[PDB]
Amino acid sequence: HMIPFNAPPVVGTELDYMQSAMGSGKLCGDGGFTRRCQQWLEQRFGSAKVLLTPSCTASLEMAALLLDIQPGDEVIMPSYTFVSTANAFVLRGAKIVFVDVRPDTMNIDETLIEAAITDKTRVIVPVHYAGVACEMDTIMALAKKHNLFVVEDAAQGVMSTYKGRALGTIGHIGCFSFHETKNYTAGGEGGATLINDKALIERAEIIREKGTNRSQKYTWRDIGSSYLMSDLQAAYLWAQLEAADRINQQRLALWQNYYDALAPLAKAGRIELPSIPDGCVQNAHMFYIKLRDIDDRSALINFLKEAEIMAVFHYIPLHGCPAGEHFGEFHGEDRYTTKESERLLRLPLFYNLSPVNQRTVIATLLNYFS
Amino acid sequence: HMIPFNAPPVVGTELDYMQSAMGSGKLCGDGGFTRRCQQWLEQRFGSAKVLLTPSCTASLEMAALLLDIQPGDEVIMPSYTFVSTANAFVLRGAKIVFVDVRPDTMNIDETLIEAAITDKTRVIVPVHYAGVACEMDTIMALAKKHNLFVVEDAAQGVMSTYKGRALGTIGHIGCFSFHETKNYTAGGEGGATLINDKALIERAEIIREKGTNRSQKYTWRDIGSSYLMSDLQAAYLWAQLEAADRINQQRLALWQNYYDALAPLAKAGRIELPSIPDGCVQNAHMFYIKLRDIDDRSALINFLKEAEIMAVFHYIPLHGCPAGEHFGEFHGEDRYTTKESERLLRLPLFYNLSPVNQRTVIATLLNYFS
Ligand SMILES: Cc1ncc(COP(=O)(O)O)c(/C=N/[C@@H]2[C@H](O)[C@@H](O)[C@@H](OP(=O)(O)OP(=O)(O)OC[C@H]3O[C@@H](n4cc(C)c(=O)[nH]c4=O)C[C@@H]3O)O[C@@H]2C)c1O
Ligand SMILES: Cc1ncc(COP(=O)(O)O)c(/C=N/[C@@H]2[C@H](O)[C@@H](O)[C@@H](OP(=O)(O)OP(=O)(O)OC[C@H]3O[C@@H](n4cc(C)c(=O)[nH]c4=O)C[C@@H]3O)O[C@@H]2C)c1O
Repeated sequence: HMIPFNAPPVVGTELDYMQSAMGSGKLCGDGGFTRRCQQWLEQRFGSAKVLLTPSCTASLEMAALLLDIQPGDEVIMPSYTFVSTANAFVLRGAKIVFVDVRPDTMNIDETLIEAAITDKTRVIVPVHYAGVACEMDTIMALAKKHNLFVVEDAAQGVMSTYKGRALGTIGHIGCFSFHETKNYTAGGEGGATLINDKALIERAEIIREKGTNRSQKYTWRDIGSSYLMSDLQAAYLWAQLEAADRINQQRLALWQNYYDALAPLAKAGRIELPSIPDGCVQNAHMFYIKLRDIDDRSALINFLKEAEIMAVFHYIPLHGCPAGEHFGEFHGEDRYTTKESERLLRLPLFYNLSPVNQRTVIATLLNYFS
Repeated sequence: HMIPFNAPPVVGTELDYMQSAMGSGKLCGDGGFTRRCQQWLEQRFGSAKVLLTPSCTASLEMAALLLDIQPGDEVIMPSYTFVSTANAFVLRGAKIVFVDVRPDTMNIDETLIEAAITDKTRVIVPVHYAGVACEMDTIMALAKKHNLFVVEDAAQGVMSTYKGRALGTIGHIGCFSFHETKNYTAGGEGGATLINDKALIERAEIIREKGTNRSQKYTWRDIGSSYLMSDLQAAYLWAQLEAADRINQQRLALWQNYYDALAPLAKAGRIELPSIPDGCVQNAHMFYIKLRDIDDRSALINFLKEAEIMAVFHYIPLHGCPAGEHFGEFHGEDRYTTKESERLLRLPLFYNLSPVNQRTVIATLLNYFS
């Protein structure tokens, strides 16, 4: 019926690898395919240790756990992000300090961060929105200056780079998602924790396995959780990593079709297209546009629904939310976060999106704008 | 080469159900197979709300979250259990209070619980060891008298009952595991939270969905996590639930082979076999035997290894573990927990264990004992 906003990536090989996993008699976490995926991720992206988890949320929770977040500790992050980015730390008793976005990338504004730092700050968590890297050199410098840890929420950033560097690998800890909505999926749910700070590796491994030294009599040695994805899901993921470049190249092609078709409307000021800072290489996770305001956006959404095409808005700013006024505080003026969140619209974009269907989406779009 | 202690259940239909899930274009949590599994569990076992999670550990954590565990709260549980039963509550700041097991079932001794209660106590979490029920009528009466929640750790108990009631459906909250070592697996990892106290359902659903509302704009409404298993895993589990009785019956037959073969050695006092209290219906999750002591057990373990047969001990008592001395306290005397844990040996038992290999195992056992 409808052209969907998203469909999980399907390469065609997942079933064979999964079959193989089932044949091996090991399906729980940390099996052969889990290990191969971690190896793949470690070597290709350049991280000392990668650990596959049930979700990026779990990886984020794990980072907070690793960094020993205490009640009262302050964690700086955008208000324009997914709930999990905040919950992971609130779960540890953190106070969330929100910082406004830069409107060009919808990323945390690296220039507004230092002003929000206090003697209580212990972590900053940049979010690489749409797989477009935050201004990390600046952010890493600030963090060295104020003795802060950096946890990358690189959920959307698998295959993206910043100045040649793989996203998720530039901070003490990085986090990936393999949710069905991402560029790569582990059978529908999944994440990875990237432990880039070598000093944290020992404990990371222990808390991943329920606080035991299972990777080694094993016994209760620390807090932890079951931060393992099934090896069945890892087999699925392994199939997709085998096609990492094929998927990425196709998504980028689709992304550029959108850009080429909508560029004239942008040069006329009717809309805005995404910005990709110099030195940042994206992975085409998302193609968003900015309408004039929420009414403009709502009208387009309805026009597209009439055309059996599903387009979608994204984050509701966390700080304005019930839990957000309670668990956090917005530092400075909300100049862009709420406004920009209300004009941002995401277009159908996924690996298996047919050329004919993308043309349909595009023709319908060019129709709305006149 | 070796006859293993365990192999994940393979029914033969899992591939087809998973193909269907992949064919549907929905693989993330809370898709069709997740809903069907929850329906099956709710109706067959009689629980108001069942929610599939990435692990029993996740379910235990969710339970701790639901019950609003605060730092200083005391939670009573056996020391003879898996680390997660404790970690889930320690994560919330609970102090763990350990109570000795009754040796016949290795379950928490229901008569030793009240002596451990203080004004700080808020939860007791009985563990149904080997899928054999704790003395639940007594424990629930006890908990009602003192206004305590009961969280069942029923990880090993899918298909077991207590006086006609499905294990996991009795306490305010129950927890299942669908890990590869269990009787039913969701592709290697998985769990379920059973919300039997209807009053907890509303919040349960919100916590489960990253602290948001799925009346489906949605927004940040509470703390929570990503307590979703992928629908791919749910498809696998659904296949296994379709063969729930066949699997259970096959395990029970294998179990009885062990009991029948080893009974004479037990009547001679050389070993002890498991006890199943009246009113308890087990699910043949495990067949353990008790040797005279740890040296006897090690000798038998090595003898079997020689025979290319893998037999295995189980929990190391949490109260004696590094983390356990720090996060918890053993109330009273350790009369049975440590002693009994050291003579207990678990025998190869899994759905796809061939009769010929079981005969080999039994024969090797009868050989060791003379
Ligand atoms: C930085 C960051 N950190 C962490 C994680 C977590 O990773 P893990 O899951 O692996 O643990 C993520 C991933 N989030 C993705 C999607 O980006 C997210 O949008 C949402 O996707 P959905 O399943 O809901 O479907 P959809 O088509 O993306 O939208 C469907 C409708 O929901 C409306 N909506 C949406 C949002 C977001 C919101 O706030 N408020 C809101 O009303 C818009 C639509 O009409 O959930 C996913 C996991 C992340 O980006
Ligand atoms: C009440 C309860 N609550 C919660 C949960 C968690 O649920 P989820 O996983 O679903 O999230 C569980 C599940 N536990 C099972 C198994 O019961 C458990 O044995 C263990 O199994 P393994 O994967 O490790 O393999 P194995 O063959 O069972 O043993 C392997 C060797 O390790 C040695 N060993 C073992 C233990 C236990 C220990 O402490 N110390 C130790 O040195 C014994 C062997 O030689 O872990 C599983 C998840 C549970 O029972």
